[PDB]
Amino acid sequence: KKHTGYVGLKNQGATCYMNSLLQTLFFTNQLRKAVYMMPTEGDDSSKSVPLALQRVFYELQHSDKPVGTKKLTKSFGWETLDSFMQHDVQELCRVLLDNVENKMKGTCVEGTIPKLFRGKMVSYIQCKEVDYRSDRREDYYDIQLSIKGKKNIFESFVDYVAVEQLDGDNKYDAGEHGLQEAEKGVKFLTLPPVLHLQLMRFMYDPQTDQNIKINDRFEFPEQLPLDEFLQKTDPKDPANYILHAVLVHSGDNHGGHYVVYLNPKGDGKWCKFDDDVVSRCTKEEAIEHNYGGHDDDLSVRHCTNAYMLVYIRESKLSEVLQAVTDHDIPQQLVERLQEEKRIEAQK
Amino acid sequence: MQIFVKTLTGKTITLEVEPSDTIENVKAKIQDKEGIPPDQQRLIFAGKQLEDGRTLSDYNIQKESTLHLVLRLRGG
Repeated sequence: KKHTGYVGLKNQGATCYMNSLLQTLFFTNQLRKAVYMMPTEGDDSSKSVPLALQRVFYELQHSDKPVGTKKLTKSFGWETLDSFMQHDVQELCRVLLDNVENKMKGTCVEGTIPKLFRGKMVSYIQCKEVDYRSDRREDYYDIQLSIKGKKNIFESFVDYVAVEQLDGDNKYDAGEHGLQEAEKGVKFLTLPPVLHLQLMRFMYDPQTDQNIKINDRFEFPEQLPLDEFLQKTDPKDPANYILHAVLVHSGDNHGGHYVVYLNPKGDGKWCKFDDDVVSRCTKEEAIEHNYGGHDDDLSVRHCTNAYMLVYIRESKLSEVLQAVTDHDIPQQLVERLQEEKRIEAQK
Repeated sequence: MQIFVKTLTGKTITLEVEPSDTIENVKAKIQDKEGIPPDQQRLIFAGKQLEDGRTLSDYNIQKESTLHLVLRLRGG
């Protein structure tokens, strides 16, 4: 009837934020396969988030009509009214991947999430007046990028790795040297196969206790080279990334709507996923149009823009976005699910 | 011990804390310096959003660790 090949997700009330994330993770093929692999045989279908994700993924992959997510929200232990509260999509991502990661611990797919999304950074501190240096390596699953005053993703990363002065009110604690003035600089040691970028589109205004969303123009490319920001680069694997998904937030955080644009196969063929409606779109509708900064405009167009970006490493693309067939789904799973399409029938 | 927090303005500030401090405590110390209500704060470290109730030692947050402060863009 329509031609996208993909199905949407029904909105339960205010779950657009959840639907955008789910499409985003469903099309992270390698992760979907890992989830299908989780041991859900002896799980209570009403308390199991892993069974709920498997179910949502299976439907998205086989159904020909919008998919529901009530069993998913039920496995979170939520009551119906909880589906009517708006939420931040990056927040859902942090909490969900952590939950699924822990549930994967002890299983054959244990460690899958860190493998796909976790990277490492190095923080360098140095005292200006005392000869003392100290490093700190830290993992990350996404990068919050500074937007204000930044024209694009490059100026943003340049800003992320920029050395800062640990001055006056924030002087560095050396130890036996006490509070000293120092410089702090951050570099990346590794960038993951799948890169999640959170655009810092906020600022807190003291005269309202409110977060006023930053709708300024901020450009991000289809192709994103990041070798410049690695402490040490690798010739056989440059940190060249390809845009996969654009999570778009519309409105002020006084009410908004989430939608996600993806090119599932990483082939530049984009589609827009707005809850139950999946439609083919142009590259510009997914990219440029979500740069933001359309002011003096008295419309929603000004407050509609990219919040979260998903890039996939060029060298990992064919693996991360590997085709998933029924061959990849466990008989035990398929059967349990089809026995449900039954049990919900004769009743 | 001293830890760091990258604020909304993209600047790194210091916080004096103890391993047993709760995330609620930390959010509190941030309100003092940045003036942001704790209920609006989201602290991200090692890919995890720090849970109120838990403490710094629960997340193995040591001296010089850097936390990442973000707000929210709620949508439905």
